[PDB]
Amino acid sequence: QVQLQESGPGLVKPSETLSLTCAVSGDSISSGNWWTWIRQPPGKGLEWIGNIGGNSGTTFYNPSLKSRVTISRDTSKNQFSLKVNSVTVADTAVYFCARHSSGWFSLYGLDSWGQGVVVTVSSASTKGPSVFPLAPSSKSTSGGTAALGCLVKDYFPEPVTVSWNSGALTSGVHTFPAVLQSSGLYSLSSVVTVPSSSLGTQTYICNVNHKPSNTKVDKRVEPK
Amino acid sequence: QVQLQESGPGLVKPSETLSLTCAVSGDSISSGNWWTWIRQPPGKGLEWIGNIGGNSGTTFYNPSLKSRVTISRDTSKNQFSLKVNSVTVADTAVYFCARHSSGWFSLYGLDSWGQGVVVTVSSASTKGPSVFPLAPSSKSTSGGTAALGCLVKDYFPEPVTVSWNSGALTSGVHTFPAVLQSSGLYSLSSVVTVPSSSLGTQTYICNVNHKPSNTKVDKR
Amino acid sequence: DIQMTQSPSSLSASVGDRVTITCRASQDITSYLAWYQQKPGRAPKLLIYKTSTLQSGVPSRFSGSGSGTDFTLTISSLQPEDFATYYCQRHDTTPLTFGGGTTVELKRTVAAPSVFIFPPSDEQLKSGTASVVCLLNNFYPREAKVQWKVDNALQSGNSQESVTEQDSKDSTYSLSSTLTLSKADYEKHKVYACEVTHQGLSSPVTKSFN
Amino acid sequence: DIQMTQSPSSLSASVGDRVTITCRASQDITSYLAWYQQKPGRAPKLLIYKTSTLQSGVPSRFSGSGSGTDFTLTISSLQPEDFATYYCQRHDTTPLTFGGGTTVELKRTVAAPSVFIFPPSDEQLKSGTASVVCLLNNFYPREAKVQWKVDNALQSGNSQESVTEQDSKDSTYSLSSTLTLSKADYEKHKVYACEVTHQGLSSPVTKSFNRG
Amino acid sequence: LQKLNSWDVFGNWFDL
Amino acid sequence: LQKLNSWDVFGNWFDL
Repeated sequence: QVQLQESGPGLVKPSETLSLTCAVSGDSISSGNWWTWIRQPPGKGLEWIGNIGGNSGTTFYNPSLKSRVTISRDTSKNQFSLKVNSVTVADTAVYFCARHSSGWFSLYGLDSWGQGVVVTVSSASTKGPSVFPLAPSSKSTSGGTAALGCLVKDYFPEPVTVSWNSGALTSGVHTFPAVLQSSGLYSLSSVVTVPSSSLGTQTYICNVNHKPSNTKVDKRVEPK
Repeated sequence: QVQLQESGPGLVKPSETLSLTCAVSGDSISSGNWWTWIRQPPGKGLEWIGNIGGNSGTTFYNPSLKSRVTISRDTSKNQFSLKVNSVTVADTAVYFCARHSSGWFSLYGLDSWGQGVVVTVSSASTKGPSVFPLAPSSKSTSGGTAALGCLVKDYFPEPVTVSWNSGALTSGVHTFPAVLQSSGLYSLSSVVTVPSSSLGTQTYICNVNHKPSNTKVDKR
Repeated sequence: DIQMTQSPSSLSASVGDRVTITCRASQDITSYLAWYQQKPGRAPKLLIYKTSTLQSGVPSRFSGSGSGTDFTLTISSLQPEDFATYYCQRHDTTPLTFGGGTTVELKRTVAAPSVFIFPPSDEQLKSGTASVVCLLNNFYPREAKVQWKVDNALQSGNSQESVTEQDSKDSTYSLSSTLTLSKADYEKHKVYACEVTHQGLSSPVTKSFN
Repeated sequence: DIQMTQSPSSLSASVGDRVTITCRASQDITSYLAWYQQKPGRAPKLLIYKTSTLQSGVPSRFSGSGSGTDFTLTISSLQPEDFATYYCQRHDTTPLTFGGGTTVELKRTVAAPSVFIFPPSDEQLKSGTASVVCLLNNFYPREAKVQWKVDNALQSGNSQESVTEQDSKDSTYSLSSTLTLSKADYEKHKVYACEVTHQGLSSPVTKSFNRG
Repeated sequence: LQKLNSWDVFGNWFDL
Repeated sequence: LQKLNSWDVFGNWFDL
């Protein structure tokens, strides 16, 4: 009966102005609901930014951000927007827009959310990923199981999708989250465990896709 | 009985966020009046920035600036505010806050204004003025009379007041508008024409006052 | 995106003369136009709204007229305090654009300027800068052309000039032009001239020193 | 302003157990508290509002309690689809602050990690960087300590590490610890080791290699 | 959406 | 810096 959808740039630069928009369907913007903006940094909890009344037009913000935040509304298009001026690198997060249901004299809860929108604040430019092989050997052999992988290093922005054998291999694979190096570039590793006998018979290739730069790379992983 | 008063920093730097406030007395913010912000660059006409409905809460802006402007309201303190993000050097102007009265279905006019608030956008820092005398010569003596003055130069930001002999001399003085040089600083000239015979009995001293730097200079 | 214009950009008339300023909008705005009066350095004063509805307390001599894309503010028997800049404003729908503004003068006898020239002082010379000032005192009309000539060399872009208001007593003007150079480029040359051209000059008048 | 703390910051329990999370404020907020559930990478799901009023469509086993500055979310007979992160929220007056969050695990038999070490690749060395990757496959619990010793030199500040979520099948984790160096520093030493200490290891497990 | 219509003025004239 | 009160939750419920 209500469905929200974020929209806006997934990448802004430090000190610039961020502008996001949340479209609403199935209900009216001009109503007794409080349209709220939420954000969650990568790997952290939720942080209530601010909300706005559909009919009153008044706003409320997080006291730690009231100077840099601005909430708005557009009745005709069934939308409400959020602007964050003088952004900093520490604002990279997933920004949710939700409907804060309300009662006659008592607020209720955020019963309808949007899928969210990732937004990164970084000075680094879009740089395609460098893929290096992590070959199996006696060092990476515990028991009868051997482990290999691919090192996706120095790339920007997130995300990168990694498959093995062109999506044929899915059992035993562990693709790790990416860490933002001091260089402003991300880095991750995708490994796969296979029987030691498979090393001499079967072929293994990791398929990396980084569409932010239209990069598609495939890397064979061979012993020695 | 309406009365509006502007307040806020009289000086911001480029790219920073400008914020200004307008206190209202004699009327309620939550009313049918559309409270408005007007700016007027130095030596140019009026420019309508934006307004906001005291009750509807909806905002309207100038299409050439909608991306940088934010207007808000505060029902408790009887105030409304303006925010201009990513300010540029070309935004130096006097910012008025006015009450755009409203009828039942149409708008009237801005019948109540504030005195205004000057806000300069520049990277220069405060400086006290250098006072130099502009002495008369054979070219500044049209037979009778004799013109002199003081060149208040290299100071920032405006304004600067100039008095002669503690304000005793007043007839025939012309203080010209200050010019913003390529150096970012200001400079002006204040002259006064007097009888050539007055040089032997009266004394001429210009008293400059630049409060932004807490400076008081006197230079014969 | 209405492009409102006013005409004339400036004019001059004396006490008693009826004046008529025009305002034009690139599209129709019915009878929703507002006129304002702004003194030098003061916030505007609401004069008229609704094409010709006189704001309470405004003199009767202020009158409005027109409709659609053409309007007119008329001041019968112009008074002294009516000197000011006047703006027209769309007041029906956004962006409520203001007009370019029309300035009103006070005609007076064509007076010649008292032209003075002031050299840099001993102090500023110690500071490494040379600012030569040229003064024009009490003249009319406001139009005046000043050109600097350092040893018969016309200047451009390295000098600035500022003009005063109409003196509240004799309704004359004053202009100050300052040519600023490094003390190096200054002491090299020896003769400095300030050339003034005005409606009351058959040929330019030069005022120079050494 | 308001400070909302949840406790325990994370706990592990098996299906069928009665689970309880606590959320405390720094000031009174009457019966206005909302609970949310968040799956990995997904938006939260409104569970409860008004302390204990259950949102429509939420199972009965979810129950809220408490008043003032001490609230409780209880799940009777925990189910598999309930393992997630749970947040509380003040919903009476601004700034409607969210709690710190509580993650719920699936308690499982202790499984020691499979330790693998990978030396730097020749392509990367040609590029001027050396990245020694150390892997720890499928291990429960999540608490595992990794150390880097280059020529028996304890390392610090030169390594990054990343962990996965609970595997949907074997409820085990996997950890990756990449040690990055300059090709100069890397070639200036001989033995590189990756020492692990975990609950399932009677003694630390080292996985080293010689540069030559 | 520049908008601004007489009805928005009517809305700006009433509040609870 | 006023706080949301029940009247703000009611005045915005049916208005404009």
